Amino acid sequence: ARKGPKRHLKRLAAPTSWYIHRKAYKWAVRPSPGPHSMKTSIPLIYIVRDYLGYAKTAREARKILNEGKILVDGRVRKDYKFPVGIMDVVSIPETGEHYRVLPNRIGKLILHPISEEEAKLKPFRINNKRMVKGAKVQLNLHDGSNHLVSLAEKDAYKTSYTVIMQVPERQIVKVLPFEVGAYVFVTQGKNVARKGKIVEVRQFPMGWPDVVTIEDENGELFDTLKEYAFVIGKDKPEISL
Amino acid sequence: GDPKRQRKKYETPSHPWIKERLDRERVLKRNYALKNKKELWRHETQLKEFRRRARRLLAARGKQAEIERQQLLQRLYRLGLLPADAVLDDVLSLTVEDVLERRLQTIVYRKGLARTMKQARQLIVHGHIEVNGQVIRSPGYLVLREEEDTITYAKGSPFAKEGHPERMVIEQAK
Amino acid sequence: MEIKVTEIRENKLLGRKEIYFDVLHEGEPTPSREAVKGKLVAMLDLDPNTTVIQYIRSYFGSNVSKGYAKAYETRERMLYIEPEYILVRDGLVQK
RNA sequence: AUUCCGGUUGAUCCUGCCGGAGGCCACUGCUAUGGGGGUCCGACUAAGCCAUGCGAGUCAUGGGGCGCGCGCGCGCACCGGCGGACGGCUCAGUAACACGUCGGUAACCUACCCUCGGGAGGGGGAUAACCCCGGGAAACUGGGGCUAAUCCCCCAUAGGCCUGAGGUACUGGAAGGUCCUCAGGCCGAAAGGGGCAUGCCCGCCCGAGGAUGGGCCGGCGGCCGAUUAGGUAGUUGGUGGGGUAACGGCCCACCAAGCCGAAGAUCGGUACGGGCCAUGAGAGUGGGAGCCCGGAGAUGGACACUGAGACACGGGUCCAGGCCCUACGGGGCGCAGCAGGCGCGAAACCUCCGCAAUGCGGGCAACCGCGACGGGGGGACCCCCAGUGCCGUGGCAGCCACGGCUUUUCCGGAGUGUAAAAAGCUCCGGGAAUAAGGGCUGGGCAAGGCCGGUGGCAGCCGCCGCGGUAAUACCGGCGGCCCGAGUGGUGGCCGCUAUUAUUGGGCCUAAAGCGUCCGUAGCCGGGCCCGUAAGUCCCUGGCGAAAUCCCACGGCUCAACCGUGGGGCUUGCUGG
Repeated sequence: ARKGPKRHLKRLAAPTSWYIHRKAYKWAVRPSPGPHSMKTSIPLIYIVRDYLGYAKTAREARKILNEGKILVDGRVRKDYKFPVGIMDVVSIPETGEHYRVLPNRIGKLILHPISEEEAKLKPFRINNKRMVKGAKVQLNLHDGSNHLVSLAEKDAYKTSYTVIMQVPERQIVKVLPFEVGAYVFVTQGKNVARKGKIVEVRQFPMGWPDVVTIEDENGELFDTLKEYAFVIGKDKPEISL
Repeated sequence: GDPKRQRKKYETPSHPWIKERLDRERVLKRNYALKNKKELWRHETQLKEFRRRARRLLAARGKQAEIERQQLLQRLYRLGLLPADAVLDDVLSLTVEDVLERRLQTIVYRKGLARTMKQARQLIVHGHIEVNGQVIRSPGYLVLREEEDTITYAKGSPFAKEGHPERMVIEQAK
Repeated sequence: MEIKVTEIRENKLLGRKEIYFDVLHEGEPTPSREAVKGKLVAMLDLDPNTTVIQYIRSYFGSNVSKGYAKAYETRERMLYIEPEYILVRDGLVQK
């Protein structure tokens, strides 16, 4: 009978969304709590050691991280347990490399290379809105982060809109609304990594969530959850996919 | 529950002492120079698996069934048991003798690199034969269609010499 | 014995060149680390020091073995990054 | 292979059981050459008992001291911080919201981590080390002097909680839940500490949210017994309160008489649950130790302290039970952690090497430690690939001889490999040299009408049946058949068995229609029209972990194994 929290992870019990050889060893790195969930994130050491290849062993990877050479959303990260997730930007300036973290169609996490001009912006989905002391408004975003806005400009922000920001400084630019011609990317579910344009939104009673109907390039229509629909543009992707 | 252990890849017979079966298998063993009945049984088992797959897939509906049909036919082609314009009923006309034809020992005897099957076996096991550039020491390897014309004596091997006495004796047959 | 490079990569974060090469030895035994390093540097214009061979590996019947080496810029970084057992195995260092 | 063969008669057809013939698991007799892979090795009997040594630490970038060196460094114990609640072992108890799946908490907590928004003011105190005396067999422990902090305490301010009255900014499916104003009160922060250098790095406190990890609730599903029929008295509910982190008869006062049950309550028996496994053409039958998820336990049984988290697996208190040291005054320990020994029993390995890989904890880091893990050693555990010679000639009908060839295996070496080894791999030298058994031989059932012996005794025998002096059936010799580094014997599950029958059995005479009738529940129910859409069918969204199953391709000489993809499995649940 357990008397307290876990500190170990068996490699067969690790998330599906990882590229990981499950039978090679017994243990896996257990992720520390932080910006994303366990089902939408991977530790840095796996990126530095397995996805890219700049290290063969964990000691080498840890030395790289402690020398201060990997940035995530423009911030130095030295903990090997730090979780990297969807829409995060990974940067290596000694090489000039810049990647965006996204999901596959199977549901696994991949690195898409991008340019230095687009490695300065990151979108955030608004998940909730609160009033906080001083009659101010707090926006609670999809990576668990928070941002403050005033009363006067409160109606410009809603709970499935998207906000594009300069990341190390966190300055807002180009609010994108949830609408009926908006361009959407899917993050979870059976239709993960499909894209298209919103066609319709349906609501249900007694706590059941809302569903969105989408049209893809070829004209095929499909459905998913509104909380799984990530707005990235009005009619054209503001970022590369 | 319980975890799964590794299981045999051959099936034994239902009755041990039936005369017709004993005669058939005696002939096969003698003629292909096999060491035991396990080998014959494992080739029989290969064939039976192919047949069961064809029986299951025949008159079935869906996308995966089509994919698996094409996979099965491609595999039999690549192994050298069916041609390309082969249909799925042609799988049910195959015999164990085809699978016995497709093994190294038999092919090395049929090309003329040895005088006999037992000699072919000894050549392979001692290391005198190469396939597609690579030494293989297992006389039941099941050569592929696009590896057959590359089977020769190993580079470093006495028989590579045009004047070896046993090689002279071997060639004298042809 | 002859050598044939097959892939070079540059690691700027660790500061080294990762070199995958083939070795050819027909009718001969598996060559020694000394000879392999000698020919490697003599060919690619490297300093013998600052260079470590991780492994030479031979396969079942091939006469073609594979090898992996690491070329460093400075011996300080070399010794701070690499573990002592390969340095002792090559001979750069005494226990 | 969707299978049959022997046995009741002087002969026949039936019913029906026994036996043969296949697979997997455990013990065992005889025998045994090699390499590789894997989730195997005191679970069945004693969750029985012991000795020795190990399994949990780390930080000079928190503080004082001492020593060894050269105001700089190296070490020793001490104060202090974090961790020690994970890892590992076992299945005794438990028929239960324990487990599985879908949901819920607007009824709750959360140190380490992330983001944003804000703070670090003013004063005090003691004590370990150290010094002087000691006590006691030890386990342990007294007095006096002295001194630090990220040790401890106080004041204030921020902040937190309760209640009453208003307003209406936010979220949501739904609010006094959050926000604003007022009022009456209770509790009540912080280390401006450290390093560098002339601003940066590591840390401290408050608030809002997330993450991680848990607590609680509900719907549906999962063994046997009637030679167990009535059970329940805080029991079922209500009002008002207490307590809890939180809802709740969880507990209390008062008011009532409800709750469960022949569709099996209660009682008893047995048992950790699942993913899975074995078997079979399938339908099905049986099991659930080893790997993953969950649950419970630490001699038996209870109770608490500290902490974010325990009523604590290497900690505490008591009773029972046992064992040990003792100067007899008193003290100490439970091997269901690793290795080792005893015993129990049909039945289960080295008192080995290492932190090089995977991970955990601590640390700015550099790094340290880890009987986890990795590596080897022993063992007829499971699986894959091979060997114990080949060619030709003469003679027989597989063998002797003659003449040649090869070296997987064998012996001996050099490199590579490896944390170090070892094995494996490349090459070199020698040399047919170094390597077959077990059961059966009357019929079922493949194989002798051959010899010697014994003599209804001795013996064989799954079943049928042989043997009584001409033995194809006993013992042995010689031959032959099956399988083959394996082959036989004993016990268990499946199949055989349509001998449990939904698919798919039977009841005149073979086992089997209640002595006859009436009827309760349940099961089965005539024809047409209208409606509904609960069952039923199609399509689409969210779930049903990974491993294990099938297929193809790719990497280990192929293969077993591993990886990348496509399907299936989870007996199903839920929104449209």
